[PDB]
Amino acid sequence: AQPKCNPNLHYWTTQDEGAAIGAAWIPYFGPAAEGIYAEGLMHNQDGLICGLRQ
Repeated sequence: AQPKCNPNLHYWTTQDEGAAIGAAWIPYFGPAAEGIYAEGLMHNQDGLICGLRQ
């Protein structure tokens, strides 16, 4: 399992939910603020994740 180094990713199952990609030059406010910002608490996270451990 992971080494417990993820940010939040509590709104998206787990997969990179805005973990720097945007999948449409939109990682800026794509799945990070495409209505997500409404979270106004933390759901607007990114999703760094070490990937395994580093």
